[PDB]
Amino acid sequence: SRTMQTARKSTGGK
Amino acid sequence: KPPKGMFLSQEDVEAVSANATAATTVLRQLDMELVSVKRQIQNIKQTNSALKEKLDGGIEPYRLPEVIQKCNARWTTEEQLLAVQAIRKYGRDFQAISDVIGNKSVVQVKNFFVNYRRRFNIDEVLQEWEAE
Amino acid sequence: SGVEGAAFQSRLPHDRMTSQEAACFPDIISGPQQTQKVFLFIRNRTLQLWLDNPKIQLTFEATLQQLEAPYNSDTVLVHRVHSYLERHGLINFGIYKRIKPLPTKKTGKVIIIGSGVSGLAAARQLQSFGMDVTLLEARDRVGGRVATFRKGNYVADLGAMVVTGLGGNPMAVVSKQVNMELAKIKQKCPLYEANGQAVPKEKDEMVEQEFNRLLEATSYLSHQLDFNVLNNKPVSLGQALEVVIQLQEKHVKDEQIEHWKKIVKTQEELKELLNKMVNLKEKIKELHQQYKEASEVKPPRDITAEFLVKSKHRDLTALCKEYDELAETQGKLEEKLQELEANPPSDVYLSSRDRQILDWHFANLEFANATPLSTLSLKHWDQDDDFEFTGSHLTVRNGYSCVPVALAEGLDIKLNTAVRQVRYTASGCEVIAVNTRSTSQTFIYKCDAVLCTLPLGVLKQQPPAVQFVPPLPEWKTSAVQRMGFGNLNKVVLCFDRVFWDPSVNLFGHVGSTTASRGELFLFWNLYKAPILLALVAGEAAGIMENISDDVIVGRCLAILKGIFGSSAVPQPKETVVSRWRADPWARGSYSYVAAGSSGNDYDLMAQPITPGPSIPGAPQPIPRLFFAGEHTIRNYPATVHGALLSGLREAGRIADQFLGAM
Ligand SMILES: Cc1cc2nc3c(=O)[nH]c(=O)nc-3n(C[C@H](O)[C@H](O)[C@H](O)COP(=O)(O)OP(=O)(O)OC[C@H]3O[C@@H](n4cnc5c(N)ncnc54)[C@H](O)[C@@H]3O)c2cc1C
Repeated sequence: SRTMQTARKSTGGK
Repeated sequence: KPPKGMFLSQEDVEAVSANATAATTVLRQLDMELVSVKRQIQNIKQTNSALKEKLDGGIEPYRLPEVIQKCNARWTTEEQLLAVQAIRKYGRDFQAISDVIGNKSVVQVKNFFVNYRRRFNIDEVLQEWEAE
Repeated sequence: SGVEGAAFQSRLPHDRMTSQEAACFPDIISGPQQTQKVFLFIRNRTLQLWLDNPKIQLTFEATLQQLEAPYNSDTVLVHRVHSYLERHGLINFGIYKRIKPLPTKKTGKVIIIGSGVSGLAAARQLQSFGMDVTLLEARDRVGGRVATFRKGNYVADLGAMVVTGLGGNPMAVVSKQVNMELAKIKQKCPLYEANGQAVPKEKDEMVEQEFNRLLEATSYLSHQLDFNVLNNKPVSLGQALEVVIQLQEKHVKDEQIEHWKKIVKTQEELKELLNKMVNLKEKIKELHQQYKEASEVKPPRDITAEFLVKSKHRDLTALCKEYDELAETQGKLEEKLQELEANPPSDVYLSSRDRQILDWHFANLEFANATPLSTLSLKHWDQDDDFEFTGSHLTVRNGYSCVPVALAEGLDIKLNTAVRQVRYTASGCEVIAVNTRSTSQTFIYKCDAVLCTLPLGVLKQQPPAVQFVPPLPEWKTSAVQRMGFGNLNKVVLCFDRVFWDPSVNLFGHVGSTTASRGELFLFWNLYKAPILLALVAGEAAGIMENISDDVIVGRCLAILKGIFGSSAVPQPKETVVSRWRADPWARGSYSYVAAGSSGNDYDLMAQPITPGPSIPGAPQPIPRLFFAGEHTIRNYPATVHGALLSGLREAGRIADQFLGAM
């Protein structure tokens, strides 16, 4: 799942 | 509302996702039309290049020196006779008649139509102009 | 903000009562507003007291003594709140010192299948509630998908390694109880292309911004345009991204067409003017000859001959004036044609390099969700976003296995014990298991309740590794099918010396094709010893499991030599490659929200099973088969903390059934 992105965290669609 | 600069409409979505190859069909159809428009560009460029080649030198050997002279109140016989012929050729175009005589203003030309209406048969002269 | 921060750290709203609280305290929630605020303060204060010192048990006696007037007026209200929080595992969870040792007489018997974080967290709670608990584990170790590699001085995690922020995380409590060497991960992540040269700052920022714009657009497609079903099939995130990209390529072509269409319209406007000019130049030429012929009739003339000279003079100058009014209009259109030729729109939406860098960002998303983007639900892939913890992400430098090992203390765990069959009736339960080292050696365990923490990958197996008697109901098995179970792999490289930037925790490798985008795409520098860790994500993970360790490490070294230089990168001392899909006790990495599935399937996973009556006409029996694990918690799936919380939930549910509520 999305919350695990340590490197370059995505922002689009939150 | 979509993100600014991105383009997504209900119509465009349906066209791209209509079938398995609808996306590649739409993109290639626009690719062919881009080649088609560019071919037409090259065609008119070559047509215009030939037409510009015929206009070389412009109208420089055919332009006449501009001669200007002060307006006179008095009508000479010559100026009167030039006017009667100008009415025969140009009609009610008072600007044309003025440029022919050379030293009579647009207003003076208009007065000539009233002053000499009977003596120079201007009504008959204008009828001859309309008949052609 | 004191008591308000305690509610936040326990994932609760400080100023209102939850659904769970409404069930246990219906009198309060349906009552006056004043009593509710009294309840809320007692709840928040009790949590604060536990959170201030989680290394020792917080009793009702210690709670009431530290409460002030008028909140300590109602003593049975304080007792009800304390019991609620203890039962649901919001206070007194993990490893803490018990003030008065657990009662010697045990009530009820529970078998827990699996000794991962969910199993162990449930086991500790049930034991501290006074139940007889035994855990059955197929592996020779505890922890499950928390798996730490240890050889000599090298320590690296092959499973879970990142604590995803402390703000609201139950792992913050655990870190105050267990020595986890939590080290902050610096966000800075430079990307290096296939050649080995870094992506320039301007391009890197442009592609990332476009990536987030592309993601935002798929959300617009889902919610506003209702693009969720196509050809009677649920739309994936991958599908939606393709559609968005294709429509941007369409707009690039549409604006090109419109621009060159402005050129032809200007050229044809010029063509009509140039034809008009050529025809007028010929009329000017002819009328000039007619003038000069009349002019060469020398004076003295009669007045008609004089008129011919004068009228042809007027007519020629008028056409010369007309030509001049077309000659500057030619200039106006030639400069309009000059600026349009100088200002074209974009040639492409994205270049070959731009697409490759974008494929890195897609691979990064495929790592997070442990699955190719074509499997993710468009509507629901990010359903757990609102429950994200605050603060920096952290490495467990000690090795994450320190958590399950500490949770294992004082528990009856049967290692090397693979469950084969789960039997559940109105009278009780039978669990049939074998020794993994000697499969003919059979074990039977009789219990009141079974807690199943088998990974979703295991429950998916066809033919099954574990049989349920009677078979699981249709509503359960369909949820097992619909739900996604992803894959992700790690390559641990142990060196004698640091050849990389020691202040840089993360660096990326951009793949050549879309197909290989997740193949060794990201590197981690996290540990005290010289260790680099490489990820295999997306479609690559499943494929790279069929390739030997020597080849995978070879490809790792080739990438690193491109970035740092052939002489700078030595041969590794120790290497490990994880193969999680091949692992029979996991069969993948973690759950994802698949297309056709939703957050509701996680709730269905959590729902306990009630058997039929033995004798027909006997009263409705109690629930016997319970479920925990990362795949069973809607708000916190696919994580260690979610596994932890699922265990605490189920222990509270089992104790309510078998020891009575409150
Ligand atoms: C590569 C990878 C990286 C990860 N990184 C992170 C991260 O950075 N942060 C994070 O929060 N989470 C991460 N996770 C997820 C985390 O590891 C899991 O969500 C969590 O550990 C799952 O716990 P569980 O108890 O639900 O399942 P498990 O830990 O798998 O527990 C189930 C247990 O049941 C056992 N079992 C299986 N079959 C049988 C049988 N027939 N009989 C008896 N026992 C059986 C298994 O051996 C296992 O011990 C990662 C996972 C993977 C795979």
